[PDB]
Amino acid sequence: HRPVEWVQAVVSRFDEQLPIKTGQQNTHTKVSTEHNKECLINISKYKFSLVISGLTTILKNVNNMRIFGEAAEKNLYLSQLIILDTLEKCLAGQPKDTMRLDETMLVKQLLPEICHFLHTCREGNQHAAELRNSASGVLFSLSCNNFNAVFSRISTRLQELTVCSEDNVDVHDIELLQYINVDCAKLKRLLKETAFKFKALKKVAQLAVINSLEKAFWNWVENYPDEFTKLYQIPQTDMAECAEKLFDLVDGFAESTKRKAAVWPLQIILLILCPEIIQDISKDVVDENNMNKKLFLDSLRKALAGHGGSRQLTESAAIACVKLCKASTYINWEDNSVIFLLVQSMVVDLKNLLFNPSKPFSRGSQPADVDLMIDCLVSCFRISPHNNQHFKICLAQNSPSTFHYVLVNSLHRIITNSALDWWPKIDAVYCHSVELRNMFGETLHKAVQGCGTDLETRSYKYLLLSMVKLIHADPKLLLCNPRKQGPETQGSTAELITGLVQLVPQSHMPEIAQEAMEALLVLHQLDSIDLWNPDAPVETFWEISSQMLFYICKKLTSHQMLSSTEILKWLREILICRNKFLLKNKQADRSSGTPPICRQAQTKLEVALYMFLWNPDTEAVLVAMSCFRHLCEEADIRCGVDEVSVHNLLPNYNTFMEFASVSNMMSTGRAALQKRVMALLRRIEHPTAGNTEAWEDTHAKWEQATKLILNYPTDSLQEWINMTGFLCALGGVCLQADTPVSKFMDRLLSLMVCNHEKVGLQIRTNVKDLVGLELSPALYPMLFNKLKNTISKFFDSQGQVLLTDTNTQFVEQTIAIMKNLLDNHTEGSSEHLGQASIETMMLNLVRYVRVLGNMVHAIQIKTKLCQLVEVMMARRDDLSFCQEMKFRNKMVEYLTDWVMGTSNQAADDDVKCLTRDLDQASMEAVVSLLAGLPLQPEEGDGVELMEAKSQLFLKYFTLFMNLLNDCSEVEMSRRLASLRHCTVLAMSNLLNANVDSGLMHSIGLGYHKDLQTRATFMEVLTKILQQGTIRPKDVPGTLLNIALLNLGSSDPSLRSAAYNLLCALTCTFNLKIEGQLLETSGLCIPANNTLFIVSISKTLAANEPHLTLEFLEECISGFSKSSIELKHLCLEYMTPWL
Amino acid sequence: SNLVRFCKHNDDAKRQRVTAILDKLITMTINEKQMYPSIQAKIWGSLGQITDLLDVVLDSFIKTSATGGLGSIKAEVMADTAVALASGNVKLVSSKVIGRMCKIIDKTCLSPTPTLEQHLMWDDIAILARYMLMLSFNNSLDVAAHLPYLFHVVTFLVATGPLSLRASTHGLVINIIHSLCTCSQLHFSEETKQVLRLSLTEFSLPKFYLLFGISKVKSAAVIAFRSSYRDRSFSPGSYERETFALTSLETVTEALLEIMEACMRDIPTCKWLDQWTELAQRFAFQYNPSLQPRALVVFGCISKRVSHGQIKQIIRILSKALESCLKGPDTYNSQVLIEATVIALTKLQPLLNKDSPLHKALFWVAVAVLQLDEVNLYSAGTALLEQNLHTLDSLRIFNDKSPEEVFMAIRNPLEWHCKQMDHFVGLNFNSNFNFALVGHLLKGYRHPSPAIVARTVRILHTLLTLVNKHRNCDKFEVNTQSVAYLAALLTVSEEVRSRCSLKHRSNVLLDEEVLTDPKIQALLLTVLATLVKYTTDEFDQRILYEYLAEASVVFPKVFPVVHNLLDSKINTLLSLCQDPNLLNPIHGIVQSVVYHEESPPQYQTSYLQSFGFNGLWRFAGPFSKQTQIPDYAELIVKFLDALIDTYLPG
Repeated sequence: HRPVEWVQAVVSRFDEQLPIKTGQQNTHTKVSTEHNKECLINISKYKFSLVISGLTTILKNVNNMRIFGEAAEKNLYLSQLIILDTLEKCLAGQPKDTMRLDETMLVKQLLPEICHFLHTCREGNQHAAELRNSASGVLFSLSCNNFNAVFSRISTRLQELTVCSEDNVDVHDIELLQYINVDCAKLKRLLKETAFKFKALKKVAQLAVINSLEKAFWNWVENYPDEFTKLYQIPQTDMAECAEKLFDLVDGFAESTKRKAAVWPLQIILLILCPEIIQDISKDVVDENNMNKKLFLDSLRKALAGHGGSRQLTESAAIACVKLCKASTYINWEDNSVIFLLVQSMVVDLKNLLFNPSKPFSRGSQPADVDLMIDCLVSCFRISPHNNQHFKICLAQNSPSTFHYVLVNSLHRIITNSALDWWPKIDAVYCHSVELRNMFGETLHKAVQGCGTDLETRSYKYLLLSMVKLIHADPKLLLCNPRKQGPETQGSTAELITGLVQLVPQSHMPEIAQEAMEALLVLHQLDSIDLWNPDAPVETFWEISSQMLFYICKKLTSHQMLSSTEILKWLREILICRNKFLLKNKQADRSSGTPPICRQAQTKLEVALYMFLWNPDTEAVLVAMSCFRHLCEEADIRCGVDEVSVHNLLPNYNTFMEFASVSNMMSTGRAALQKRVMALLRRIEHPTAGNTEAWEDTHAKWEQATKLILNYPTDSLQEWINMTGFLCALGGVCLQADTPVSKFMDRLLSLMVCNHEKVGLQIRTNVKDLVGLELSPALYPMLFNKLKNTISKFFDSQGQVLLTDTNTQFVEQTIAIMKNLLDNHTEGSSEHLGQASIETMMLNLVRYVRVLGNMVHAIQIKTKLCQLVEVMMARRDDLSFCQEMKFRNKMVEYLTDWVMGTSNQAADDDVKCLTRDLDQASMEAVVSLLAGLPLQPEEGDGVELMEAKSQLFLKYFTLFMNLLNDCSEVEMSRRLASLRHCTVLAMSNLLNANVDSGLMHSIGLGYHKDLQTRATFMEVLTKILQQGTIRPKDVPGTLLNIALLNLGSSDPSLRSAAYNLLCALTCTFNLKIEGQLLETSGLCIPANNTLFIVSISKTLAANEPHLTLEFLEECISGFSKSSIELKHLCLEYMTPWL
Repeated sequence: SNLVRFCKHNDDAKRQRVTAILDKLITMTINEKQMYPSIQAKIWGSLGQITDLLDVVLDSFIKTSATGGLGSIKAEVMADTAVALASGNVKLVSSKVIGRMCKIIDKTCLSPTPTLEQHLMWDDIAILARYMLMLSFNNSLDVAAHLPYLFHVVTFLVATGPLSLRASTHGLVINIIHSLCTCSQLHFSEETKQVLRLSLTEFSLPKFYLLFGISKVKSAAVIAFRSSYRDRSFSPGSYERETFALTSLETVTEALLEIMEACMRDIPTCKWLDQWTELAQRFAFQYNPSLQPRALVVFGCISKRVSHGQIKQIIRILSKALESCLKGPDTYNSQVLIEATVIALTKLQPLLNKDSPLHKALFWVAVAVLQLDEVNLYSAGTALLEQNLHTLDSLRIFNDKSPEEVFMAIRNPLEWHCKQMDHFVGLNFNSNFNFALVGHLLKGYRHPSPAIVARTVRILHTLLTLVNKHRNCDKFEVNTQSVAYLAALLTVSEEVRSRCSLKHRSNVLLDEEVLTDPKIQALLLTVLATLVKYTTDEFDQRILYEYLAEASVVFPKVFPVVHNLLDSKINTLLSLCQDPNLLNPIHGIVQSVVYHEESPPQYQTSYLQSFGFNGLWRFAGPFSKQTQIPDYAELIVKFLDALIDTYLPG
């Protein structure tokens, strides 16, 4: 129930992926839509009827579909091609069930749609050629079983034509005989049926049956060779009788010379079928039985010898005789019948007609019928293979080119199509190898010269292509009788390879270049390696094979070619195919040699496998990466032990393995892929000849490409980016005054300020992007020194800034480079940040921005520089500082000047609301700078150091306080909330480092007016007390009043912070109270906290008197500042002290 | 300072006069804001040192606050004033504000309500809680004597009320612990005090803010207190109120129990834990739909001894809870009295006698609860099951017998009621024990919480290691008994996948030498078909289809019972899938089906209904959004009733 409905899905998905049907991009790289086909083919074996019927309707629907346009036609052509190919595989795949009860589908559903293509179908000169070729194979497979169905249709058409007397030209039904599979018994039926009805047919019908019946003979002979032999082995009267009756009818039909020309090819086939009539023809002739036959046979020879003055018959006699010669080959000749004798009579005459160099036999438009000559020569070879005498005629150099063209193609069929075993084989021709090679050399010499008469030149290219395909089919044919290397001259196997190699990078003759690749790839199989030099097969291979690599690799690097991505896919397999010969060679005998060429050619392979990583084509880069395994796996074979050599012969062995994994990833745009390549390119630790010359060679290309982009007043640019990214990530290898690496930087820095109207903007956007996020961590110490020196000359003598519009563009870029550079944490960077001193550059950077002025533009620079100084204080442990503290003070000096509040209201422009952000940004810089910083005053004037600091501390304290008062909400809520929070955190860090010099100035924060700010100063003060265990140990009484005053507050988060301060005091100073106190966070302390305070104060006063004087002095001072309600409290706990 | 005599003036109606004077004094305090620090020290500080007068003074505080309301100023101020009153006699105001709370809660039984907040007496409870918050600081709630009665109320209030009342309960706990660390009446060794201080820090972590229900609150103190509490009354809003989960209450309830026991180690012959238990045991077994569920989750979490007579009551509160659900239209009300009865049993079994029948008959309560199809009831059912196996091991009951033998032997006396349930649930326990006990454990994979998924995987391993150990078969052998638990563990346990590998890539699952029974191989295919019908994951669908292709060939005859289960999802995959890894095995399935066609189907799709398991694929569906009792719960009530009658006669 369900499974039938499961198949429908497999069928239904088939329709929706036919190009004419909307593609919808469901191919999924064609892997998903191709898998469905295989299922459809497999299912057909058990549900043959269902699948086939489904397929016909898909074909019928496509036929009755009208579409216009160049896209439209191409889609439907490719659409119908897939259906037919699939449909044939189902028929062939199906086991020989031989169920002949498929009549229902064949008669109506299937035959009419297959028959449609077999018509001329002149819509496409190239398309219809394939459809007939593909469709015919379907009809042949179908005819195997259901012969009666096809055969019945033909019988009807004959009867219709027979009775009717108005001649019609719709003979296409008749012409199906050319394709239906035929057997001996079936063939008899065709002859008998046509014999009865032949006489009454019209003229046109008679010709079609004759031609089609003629081609029917060859299908039987090829497909059933054995049955043909038995025909002559044992007599069969029935076969002879039917042919004889048909023979006479055809002869009666043909009277004119034009008619005789048409029918002669067939008549010989019929005569061949009746053997004994030939014998009698040789001897005395019967009155009528063998009278008509003998007249015809001798009439043939006259024209074959040129005696008659009729050209048309001369051409026809040629065709007829050739078929007789071809048919003879199948007869074993053990019978030695007259067939062999009859051919011998005509062979000598035939050759002089077809193989006379003086006179070229020209059947028609072509200068000579090239196909016909191939049939003759191939057949004659099989009859008399021992010493052919016309092989030499063609093989001779003086003979015309077409004779050469016929010779190789003739040798091409011998190798590829030899069904019968007892025939001779190609081995007999090996003796002529020496002459074959010379022909290759001369044709190669003249073919290349022409590219760099009209048809003579074109002739050579066709001959050259055929020669290359020959080496592809069989390489031993041309390698026999090797010359062996002369003392002063190269060998013969070498000269062959050098000729084949120089065709690969041509691109003048793309078809040949593709073929020479396959030819050179077959001479590398383990079988064919031996033949190069049988004396020593493991010494000439590396001498030549390696020397081929050196030639091809040097070509790829030199310049870009259209087919570069295709030579690379071939070059991968050469590497696969020369590892195996090294693997097996080493196993049998290590002894494997490494002459200088093996080194001088191993380098150039690497110098070309780097330079393909920055190639724009995604496929080229992916393939290049996978070619690194085959460079690695060769290392193991030469030396198995890892440590001894695998990291000594190939120093960067470990990273190369990483290239492989990344290649095995889903495809993504060139930008995403370049990120992964540049990561791996950055881990090449060890200098090598391959690295240090892939860097220099691609630098010279980079330098010249730049001039073209700039000087000339998108694909051109994208390459410029890729060469730059590559040439930065891989800088470290070539490292180690004037040098190629240093000149890269200078030119690189002279492009951050590149003012070019045409494309200037895109250059700067990318040089900033790369030098920051992609430079190699081995070049920081050199980037900083050059970046510093460029700046230092912005200041004239006596330290006066020289504003210039470009100088302002350079500083804005040096900030974005530095920020990205520092912000990113990567492997190995840390060790290198240390070498250089970044201080002197940072100090000079602010002064220039300090003098820039005020405007919407210059303010945003001030913002970003402040964010850089924040990031430079998260990496302070990594960096190197000559004088850390003396440098952090000046920055605080230079940054406080920019924090100016309420300047956007006086400016009266909301456009300058940014100034709020500059104050927000400046403080975050000053928090980070101050965290842990002792104060140190510049010794420009002579004052006591201790006094000097206290003056300094008050300078910043008042500054923060003033900015704090403005931020009060009563005097944007988020802005003020954050800025106020920062301004207290900035103040806390200032006090912690400098308790000794700044505690006195700071006590006034205890009674500040902002409740949220009083809690923080108390937490800071709790922290300071515990770290230890006016100095903080000399004012126990001054703090104790702050704790007790703020315990009665009205802010629930200011009571708890005050409870904790009280706890620190008793432990730190051993104050004795009644109960116990335990520091904590999260307590909910009640508001009516009055009798608690009075109880602590009463106790301390009783048995802690020495605090009295300093306690009361503060309590009175705290009375005035507090409010009315808190004033009543201060009375309550003050009295116990009096 | 002289009202002592008048307060008990022979009830001559002069007593009515003093209360008027106090009510007048209360009004000065509300209005004279500026003189507040000085009224407290003089009027209330000193008036609160007269023992005989404390009872009447306190009473007026509550009455004045009552009229204002929970957020009213009059009630807000009287909460603060009690701090000064209580400083004179901590031992007397504490044991009189606590004693009123414990009684208001005890009167909610009379007119039970779906929740406290809808009760009439709610407003009385809310204000009395603000008194407890304020008195807790500095040990003015005498913990050294009232710790039992403070935890008892904390557990009945956690995560109830407006967000102001929820930050108050958190603060109250932080103050009871702090008072312990800084109390002199108790003498805690230096070992104990380290335990307390870690507890003090833990409770302030973002973990416990979530348990109390005040996540998204930066600090609790701020929300608990309001600055302008004298000028204006509180203005509650955002009535949207989070829910509470009885699993949260255990995590808190055991955090407190850890604290208390540390103290009892030092305090000799302490009675704290025996007093707290008595308070819980009184609300646990008394009908009050607002307090009963919480008083069961607490009764079991702290109790140290349980008897048969107690267990019968717990299991008969579960029988009446089910009956109400189907009778009435109010469901959620009584679907939390069930989840609480199950959570108690998970804790009280490990205390039962070593030789009691119920140690084994609590495997059918766990099973009969998974059959109710609710995410919470399912989650609680496994936790009772998982520990039922763990407990029986430590009692060494699976030594010479197999799971099927133990649990199916005790079910025999009450087989008649059990038989009918199996008919409707569509699984059978007489036919095949180990396949009906995995139908219930395949729904676990559909639970929203990723923590109940891993608990059902552990319950599979622990069952697997017990069936094989009965046969001494290395814990990964494949047999008729131990094949169900390996199909379930196939897609989650790597050691199962490697040690049981598909033949057409040790021993290979699907062996036809041992799995030579038509029935035992019809079931094993429904388990594999089911696991993919609802699964949605590439890694799972890959592994499960490769085992179904190989099943198509090795078991040609019985495979047609797996079409409708595979029918729909494959049909969709064929049309639209674009994965070579996942599209290969599906093709292998289609080809095998057509090949082995051309024969009259020997086994139809309804082959499983014949011998019981017609519901196996249905019981593993997703949990229904339309939460309702499956309505064959009328039989679970009779089963539970017979279980009690047979094993707890009286």
